[PDB]
Amino acid sequence: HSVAVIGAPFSQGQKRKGVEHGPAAIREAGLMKRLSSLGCHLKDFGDLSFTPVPKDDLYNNLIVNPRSVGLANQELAEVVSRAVSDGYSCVTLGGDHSLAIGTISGHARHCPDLCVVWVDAHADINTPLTTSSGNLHGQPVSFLLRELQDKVPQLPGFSWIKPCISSASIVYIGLRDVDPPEHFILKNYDIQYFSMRDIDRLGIQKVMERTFDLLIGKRQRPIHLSFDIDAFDPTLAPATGTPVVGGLTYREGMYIAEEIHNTGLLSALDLVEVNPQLATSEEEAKTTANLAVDVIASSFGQTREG
Amino acid sequence: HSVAVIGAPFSQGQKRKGVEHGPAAIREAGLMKRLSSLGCHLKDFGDLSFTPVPKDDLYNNLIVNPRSVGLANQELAEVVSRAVSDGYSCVTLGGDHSLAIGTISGHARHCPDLCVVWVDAHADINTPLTTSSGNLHGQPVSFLLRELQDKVPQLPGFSWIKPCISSASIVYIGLRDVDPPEHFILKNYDIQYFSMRDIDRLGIQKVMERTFDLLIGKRQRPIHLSFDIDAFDPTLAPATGTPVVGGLTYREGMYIAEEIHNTGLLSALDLVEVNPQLATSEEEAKTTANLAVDVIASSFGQTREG
Amino acid sequence: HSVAVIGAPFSQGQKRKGVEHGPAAIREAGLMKRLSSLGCHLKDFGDLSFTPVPKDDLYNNLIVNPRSVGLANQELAEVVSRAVSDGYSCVTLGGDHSLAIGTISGHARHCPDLCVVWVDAHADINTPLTTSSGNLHGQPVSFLLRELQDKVPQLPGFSWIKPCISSASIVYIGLRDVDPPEHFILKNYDIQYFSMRDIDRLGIQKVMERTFDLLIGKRQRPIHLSFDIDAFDPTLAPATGTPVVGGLTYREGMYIAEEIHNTGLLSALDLVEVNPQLATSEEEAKTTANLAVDVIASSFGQTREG
Ligand SMILES: N[C@@](CCCC[B-](O)(O)O)(C(=O)O)C1CCN(Cc2ccc(Cl)cc2)CC1
Ligand SMILES: N[C@@](CCCC[B-](O)(O)O)(C(=O)O)C1CCN(Cc2ccc(Cl)cc2)CC1
Ligand SMILES: N[C@@](CCCC[B-](O)(O)O)(C(=O)O)C1CCN(Cc2ccc(Cl)cc2)CC1
Ligand SMILES: [Mn+2]
Ligand SMILES: [Mn+2]
Ligand SMILES: [Mn+2]
Ligand SMILES: [Mn+2]
Ligand SMILES: [Mn+2]
Ligand SMILES: [Mn+2]
Repeated sequence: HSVAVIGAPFSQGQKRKGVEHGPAAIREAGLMKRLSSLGCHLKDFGDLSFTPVPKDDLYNNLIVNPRSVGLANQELAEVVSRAVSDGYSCVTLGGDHSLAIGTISGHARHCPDLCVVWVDAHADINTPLTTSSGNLHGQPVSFLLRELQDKVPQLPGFSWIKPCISSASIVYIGLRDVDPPEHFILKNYDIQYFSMRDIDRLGIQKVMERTFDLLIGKRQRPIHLSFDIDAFDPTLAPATGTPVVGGLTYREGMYIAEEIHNTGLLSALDLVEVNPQLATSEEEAKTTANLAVDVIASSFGQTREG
Repeated sequence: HSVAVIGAPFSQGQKRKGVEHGPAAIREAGLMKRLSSLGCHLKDFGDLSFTPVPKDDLYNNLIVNPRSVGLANQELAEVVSRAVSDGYSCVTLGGDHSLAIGTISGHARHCPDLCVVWVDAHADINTPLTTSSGNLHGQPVSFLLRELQDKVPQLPGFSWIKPCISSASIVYIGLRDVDPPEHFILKNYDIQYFSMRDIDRLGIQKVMERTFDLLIGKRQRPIHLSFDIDAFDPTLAPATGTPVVGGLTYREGMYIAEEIHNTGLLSALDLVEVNPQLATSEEEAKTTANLAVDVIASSFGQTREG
Repeated sequence: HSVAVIGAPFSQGQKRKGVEHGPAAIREAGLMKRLSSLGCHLKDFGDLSFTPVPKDDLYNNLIVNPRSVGLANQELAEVVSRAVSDGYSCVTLGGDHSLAIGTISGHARHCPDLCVVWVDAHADINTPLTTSSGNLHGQPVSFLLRELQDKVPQLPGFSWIKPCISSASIVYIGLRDVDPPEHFILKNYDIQYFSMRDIDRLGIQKVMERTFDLLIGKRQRPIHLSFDIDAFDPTLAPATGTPVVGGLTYREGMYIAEEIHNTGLLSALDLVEVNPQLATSEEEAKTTANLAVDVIASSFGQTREG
């Protein structure tokens, strides 16, 4: 079992400085040793340097850094595509969540039947026509879903993207801050999700059962886990750009990762939105990065029973 | 759609200074905008000024401020009754919990078949003969329950109260600090409650299901939600006079409020016992008031899924 | 009902200074009054003074303080035996968890069909041949289980010990930090446990039901509750030597204790590993000691409903 680790220091998917230091903070929290201890054979690609784009003006007076986010994701997809083809399970460290455009596109290139577990306080499914922020980290799913493309206009730097996934192939877990147009999109296309409310009702065990039943109940498929650290309650993960009260507990996050591992199907994992500069202290920064390592390690087989 | 907001800066139901600043703190946390955004048509009655009573001596060498609490509740009942009769759902901001004597009486003046969901760490059902503190905020239910009246002596200032609400018409949620005579009363009159222990066992979904079955399982009834902020764990709501460890989680509180909304029957809501002066910091004060706004907003339709 | 309180300041079962002050901190947090209030007739044995052993060198260049731990446990066992035979339910305040060798041996001396509920983040079942720390507080179960005895070598000071528990007679609750050799031992001897993961899945109510089914499902047996404070999440019990994130909530801890009380079979209780010196503040120390008093009180009948 080989694991590739890729640092993707994206910040241009949003407006708050510092999320580009996420990958280093996660490494400093001891990621590599933890993965080695589980018996992972590791390839560290280091932190990628993405090619900047000159004069990357607003798109339609609203969407920020479209060409930069586009090109960085194109380059990221290439590295992800290569690593999977060489047989690595791919861990990408963020960086803001717009990089899921790149990792999922790269992952899907040769594994078009992949499925997605998107763990997040947010749906990240605004389109360029519904976003109220202009921040691409709140739009990545819209570029990836096949059924939505008639409603997603073409952004500069995005033409290389071929929507690779059906709306029945993504399940959300932990949603509690959803824009009305996203709610419309989720219902209109029958996209399955388990909000914090669904977790309160069902418990995390049944949520995972039903998640896997929806996605792999009929056939084995490579799993893409896109994990936004803000899925966790801000008391546990404060160092992040859009914290929302009432998130996953520590145990719930571990349980999710444990079940991901137990399928035997994890093929790629994003760990995004850790922003050490948004912590009010270095303990808060470190606790967030430490939590990130716990998720990744649990996702690759670390247990709570030895 | 119409919602009335009434500030009741009640402190004489207890002895700790500052709870009378509860309504202002909740307003400053943005209550009105939150209600407006949900589509509530709003009438703000402002903060009431209650008529003082001269020489309001202890009753029986124990019960404090009886006439002041009695008259203030009489005046509050008049305002609530008027607002409910004009078609408003009535939100009352406290202030200590003795004001539920006024809001429930006033509410019942219009809607006599109302039922009550009492969310609280405490039962608040001591009588003047059982109270060990003399504080009327730990007695209000005793003046309201029809089955108890012959064990409830007549206090000065209380003669206007005609308690018409049956013991089968109130359900408690969150109880963990119950005085022995209150335990006796709950058992002797077969009053239903879900303690923190019951929540631990059943989970909050089943608790709400069973609550509504008991209250509205046979017929539709207007619901009075009397929500003591101290139902929440002290970590989440520190700014309150009688905090008790082991309370509701944030998610549990939201879920209760959501189920209240989903009945379509909410006719009045109390949000009581926020005391900004008991916070160790402005942050603890603001988090408590923000939490109060979350409960109220969720009770009137705010969701965690957009 | 009669309860004996025994202070056991031991701290030679591990390497961190200050756990020997655990009993005084628990007493100072109001233990005796809380117990009196429940109707417990109390005998206070005070804090025992254990006979020191000179030149108590490492065993096999690894195991620390063996004769000291051996002798202190012999002396503790005598006191527990005497108290149980004289009709007391026995509360032993620690002190590190190696003293369970003594309390369980003393208890089993005249109640040989006793069963054990071990509430702990850890399995405490390393042997002198598997421990990586040499600390006896992480080995006590190995000296107590009949089935393990041919693989547990003879330590100086330990010859008085006669293993008094079959592997089907102990159930663990709360495990999240288990050494691989301990995991091997647990599976190899089919010792039943409920990890934090099991609690996440089943809920604490089902965990307790199944716990009692296994232990007392066919016959009534005296119950020995060995409660390591570190079973609780570190946010609730920070003053302890080996904290592990993702522990029991406050409510879960109370629920365990309530269910122990509800069997009517509790015969002895250990409350171990409170180390007030490990708190970063006096507040952190007191909250840990207060939590310890809450467990003990709930185990002898304190309720959350009056
Ligand atoms: N839905 C979001 C949040 C996206 C977060 C992206 B992620 O990747 O961390 O899930 C988007 O930008 O599209 C926002 C949309 C609406 N805004 C509301 C808001 C914006 C600014 C302020 Cl000051 C207060 C409130 C915040 C959430
Ligand atoms: N049951 C109470 C508390 C009710 C709180 C009212 B509410 O509205 O906040 O639910 C009452 O005054 O009737 C009290 C009755 C008993 N006392 C016990 C006590 C009093 C003082 C102290 Cl310092 C320590 C303990 C505290 C609770
Ligand atoms: N299993 C333990 C801990 C048992 C704790 C006993 B108790 O009573 O508090 O449950 C043992 O000493 O046997 C240890 C075994 C392994 N070590 C790992 C470790 C040791 C030292 C350091 Cl600095 C970092 C990690 C710590 C736990
Ligand atoms: Mn997010
Ligand atoms: Mn996201
Ligand atoms: Mn209360
Ligand atoms: Mn109250
Ligand atoms: Mn232990
Ligand atoms: Mn332990």
